[PDB]
Amino acid sequence: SQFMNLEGKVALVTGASRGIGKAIAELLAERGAKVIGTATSESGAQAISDYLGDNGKGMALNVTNPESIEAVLKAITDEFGGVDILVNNAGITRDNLLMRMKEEEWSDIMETNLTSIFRLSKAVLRGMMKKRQGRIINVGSVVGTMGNAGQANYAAAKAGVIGFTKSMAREVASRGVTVNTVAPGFIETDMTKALNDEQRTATLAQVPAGRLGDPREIASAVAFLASPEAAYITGETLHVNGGMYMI
Amino acid sequence: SQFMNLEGKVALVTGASRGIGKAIAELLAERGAKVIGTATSESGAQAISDYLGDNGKGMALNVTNPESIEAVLKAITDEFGGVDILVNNAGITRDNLLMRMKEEEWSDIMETNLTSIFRLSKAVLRGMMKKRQGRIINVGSVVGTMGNAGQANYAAAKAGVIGFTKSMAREVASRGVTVNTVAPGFIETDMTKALNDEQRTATLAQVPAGRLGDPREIASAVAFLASPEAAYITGETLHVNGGMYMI
Amino acid sequence: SQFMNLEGKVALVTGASRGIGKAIAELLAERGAKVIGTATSESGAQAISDYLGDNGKGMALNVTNPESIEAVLKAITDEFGGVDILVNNAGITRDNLLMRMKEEEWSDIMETNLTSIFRLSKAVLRGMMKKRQGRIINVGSVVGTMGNAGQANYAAAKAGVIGFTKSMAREVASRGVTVNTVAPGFIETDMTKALNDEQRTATLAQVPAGRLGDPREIASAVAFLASPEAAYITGETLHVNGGMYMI
Amino acid sequence: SQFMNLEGKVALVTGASRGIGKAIAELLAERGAKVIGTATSESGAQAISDYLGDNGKGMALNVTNPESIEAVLKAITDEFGGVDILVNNAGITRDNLLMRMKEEEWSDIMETNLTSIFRLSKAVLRGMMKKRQGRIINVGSVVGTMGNAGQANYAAAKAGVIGFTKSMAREVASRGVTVNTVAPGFIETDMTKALNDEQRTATLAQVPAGRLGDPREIASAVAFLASPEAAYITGETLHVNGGMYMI
Ligand SMILES: [Cl-]
Ligand SMILES: [Cl-]
Repeated sequence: SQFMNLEGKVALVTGASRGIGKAIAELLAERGAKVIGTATSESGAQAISDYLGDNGKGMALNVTNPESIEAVLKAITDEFGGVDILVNNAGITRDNLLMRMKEEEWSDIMETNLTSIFRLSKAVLRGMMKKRQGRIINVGSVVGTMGNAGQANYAAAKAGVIGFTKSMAREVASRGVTVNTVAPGFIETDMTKALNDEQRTATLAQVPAGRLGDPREIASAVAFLASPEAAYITGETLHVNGGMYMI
Repeated sequence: SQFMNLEGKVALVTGASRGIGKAIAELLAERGAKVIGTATSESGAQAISDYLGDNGKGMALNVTNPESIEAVLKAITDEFGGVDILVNNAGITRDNLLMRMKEEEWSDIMETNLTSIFRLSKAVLRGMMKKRQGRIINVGSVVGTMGNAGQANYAAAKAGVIGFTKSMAREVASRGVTVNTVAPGFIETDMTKALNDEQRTATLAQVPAGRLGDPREIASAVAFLASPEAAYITGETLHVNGGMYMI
Repeated sequence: SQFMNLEGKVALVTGASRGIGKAIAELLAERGAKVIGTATSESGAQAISDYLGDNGKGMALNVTNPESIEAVLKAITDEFGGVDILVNNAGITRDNLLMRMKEEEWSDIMETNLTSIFRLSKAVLRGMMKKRQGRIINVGSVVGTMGNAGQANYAAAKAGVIGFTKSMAREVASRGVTVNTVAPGFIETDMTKALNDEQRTATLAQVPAGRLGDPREIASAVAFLASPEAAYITGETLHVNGGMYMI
Repeated sequence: SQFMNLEGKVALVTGASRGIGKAIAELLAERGAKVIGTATSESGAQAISDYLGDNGKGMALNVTNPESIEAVLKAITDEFGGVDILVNNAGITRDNLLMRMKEEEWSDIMETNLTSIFRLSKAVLRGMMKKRQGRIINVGSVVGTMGNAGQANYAAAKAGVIGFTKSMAREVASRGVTVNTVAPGFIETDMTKALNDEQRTATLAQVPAGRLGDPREIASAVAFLASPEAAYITGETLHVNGGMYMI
C-alpha cells in the first residue's frame, strides 16, 4: 500500500550483519527501500549482500575512519543516488566501573558510539538538505537516559547522541530533514544470549514487560521514524524498553 | 501485509467526528481494525458511521458520565467483543490566565481531559488483562510537557495524563497491555484555522519544521503504537511536534 | 549572613504539623522568614504555633474549601503583609490498583493534591506580581515522574502539579515570581514508618543511596528554591530521591 | 551557622579565573571550603590565588593532559588532604553549523567538555569512596538538554556529561558520593557581553525571566549541591535558565 512505503528511498544502515542492525536493514527493504548495510569486514559485507539480495547490498565500513566513510558513500551515491535514510547502529561496549576504566576504553566508546554519528551524519546531510528530504535515525540505548553502573562511557556516548540529535534537528528541520533517536532497552541478541541465568533474571526484574525485546521491535520503531508519516517527529527519543524506564 | 496489521482488533476512539480523532479512526480502520468512534451527539455519531461504513460505527458518548460510558461499552462488547485498543482523544480547552480562570474552567478541564482517562481506561482494562493483550493510547499535548501561559488547567490535565499512563503501564505491563501517550504539537485543525495570522505566525516561529502538523501525522503515530510491533513500548510519551519541544 | 536569607519574607506552608511540612516550616523560620504553617485542625494549628514561637504561627486550613482559603489568607495579610513564599505541601494518598480504585479515591486525590495548588496559587499570585517578587514551591513526588503501580491517582495529580508549574512559570516569570516543584523520593515519615520490613527493604532495593531521605533534606531543597539566590530557577522540578530516578 | 557549611571540605573548581568558575570558587570559600581553583596559565592561577587569599589557591591545570591532572592533584593532596568536592567547570565552545564543523572542532569539544570529566572524576573518586563522602558537580548547559543549532558538538558533550553523571551516581551512591550537574541557561559573562544588541535581545526573547543569569546564581546552585544538606540528591540535572527550558 501507500502506508509507510519507502520505495524510492536509499537507506544506509551501519552495523547491519546481525541482531538489531540486520532487523532494521531487512525491514526497511521489506518496506521498499534500497538498503546498503555495513559491517567491519568483507565477510560480514557479503553476508549482508546475501540476505538483502536484489533489495540492496553489503559494504565494508570502518565508522572511525574518514577515508572508509568517504569511499563507502561515493560507491553508494554512484550506484543508487544520495542517501535518503541514515541509520547509525554501529556501536560497541567497553564496560568497567570507573576506577577500572582505561583511557582507551573511554576513548574507543566516544569514537565509535558518538564521534561516528558526527562523521556519518555530516557525510550525508548535504544531499538531504538540497533535496529538502531526509531521515537520520540513531540507535541509542536506555542506558543513555537511565545511566548504568559499570557503563559510564557507554551512557555518556549514548546521551551525547541525544544532544547531537536535538541540535541537528533544530539545524535542519526547516529543510525537511528529521533527526531522531531510537533507544532500545534489553533486547535479545548474541550478547544477551551469552549472559548467565542470574544476570538475565536480574535484568528482567527491572523490565515490567517481564521479557526481553526482539530486534524486530527496534526495527519497527526505526522504519516508523524513517517513513513519510513521521515527518513531524524530530529531535525525539523513542524509547522501546518494556517499561524499564519512563520519561 | 502482516506489517502493522490490526485485523481482529476492536478499537474505541473517543472524540472522532473531526480532525485528529477522525484521522485516527480512519487510519485504524484502514489498517484493519473494527473501529467504534464516538461523538457527544447522535448527529456526530451518524457522521462517524458514515465515514467508517463497514469498518465500524459511531456512537454517542459522554466521557464525563459513567452511565453513558457503561452503555456505550456494553453495546460494543455485545456486537464486536472486548475492546483491544482504546484511544482517549476526547478533550476540550478553557483557556485563561490564572487570575481570570474560573473554578468551573479548571474543574471542567480536569473532568474532561484527565478524569475521563481514568474512567474509560478502567472500563476497558479487565478484558485486556484477561486476554493478555491490549493498547491504551492517550492523545496528550506538547503543552503537558512544555507548559503554556494561559493554559495552566490544560497543561495540568495533560501532564496528569502522563503520570496516569506511567503508573498504569507499570501496573499492567506483565499482562501484555501497553499504555502510552501521543503528544501533538501545533496541528492544523478547526481551532487553529480560527486563529488570526499574527497568532499562527507567532506559534510557527517556535516550530523548527515551520509548518503545522497534519491530523494524519498524529494518526500515524497512534496507529504505530496500536500495532503488534509496538508491544515493547509502554509508559512512553511520543512527541509529534515538528521540533517545538525536545525531551 | 546575607546568604539564603529570608528575613522580610512571609511564607505560607500548608500541611505543616509533621514530617516534611514541619521540616520546611522550621527551616524557613531558621533562615529568617515569618512562617504561617497550616493544619486541618485547631489542635494541629496550635502544635504549629508551639514549634514556631515568635517566628510565625499555625492556622487551620481546609485546602479543598475556598472559604477556608479566603479566611486564612485575609488573616495572614492583615497581620504580616502579603505572602512572598507559598509552599504547597498538603496532600494525601488513596492507593489502589485501578480496577479497585473508587470514583471518590480518584476525585479526592485530584481535589487535594492538584486542584488545591490551583486555588492556593491563585489566591497568592496577585500580590507577588504587583511586588514583582515571589516564590511558589510545590512539594510533588518521584511518583509523578516515575509512575507507580497502585498509585495511578497520586501519580496523575503529582504529574499534573508539574504541568501547572511550568505553565504558571511562563505566565509570571517576567514579573519576578518563580514557580518550581520539589519531588521527594522515599522519605522517612510516619507513613513509611508504618510499612513492614519487607515493604521497606523492597523499596530501598530501588534507591542507590540505600537509605530513606530525611524530611530535613526536603526542607533544604525547598529553602534553597525559596531563597533570593534561586531567582533564575523556574519551571523546574528538583528531584531529591537518592537516585531512585534520574531525569 | 551549621547551615550549608563547608568547613573541613577541600574543593577543586576547574576553570575558575573568571565568570561562573570564579563565582563558584568564591562562594565555596565563603561557605568555609578550602578551595583550589584552576586556570590554563600561571597568570590565571596567580589571579586565583589573589582572590582566594587564605581560603585556598590557584593552580595551573590542563584538563586534557593526564600528566597535568596527576601533578595538580598530588600537590592538593599533599597540602590539603583529599578532594571532597570537585566542580568540573573548565569548558570551551567551537561553534559551527554541521556542514562547516571541522574534525578538530568536534574532537576538541569532546576532549575538553566531556573526556575531561571522565579523567578528573576518576582522579578524585577513590578517596571520596574510601571516606564514604564526596561531591562531584559538573557545570553543564541548557544546550545539552535543549539542543541548539550551530552547537551540535557542544550539545553532544554537555548531554554526554549527563549520561556520565547518571551512571557514576548509580555506581557510587551507596558509598555516600553524589554526582550531579548544574545546567546554566544564558548567564552574563564576557562571552555574552561581546554579543551585539540584536543577538542578546534575540536570546532574551527565549527567556521568560526577561534577563540573563548572574554567575553568582550558578554558584549558589553549585554550593547548594556541594552541601551536606544535598546528600539525597544524586544523578540530577539542576536547571538554572530563567525558564528558557522546562523539563
Ligand atoms: Cl484536547
Ligand atoms: Cl502528598
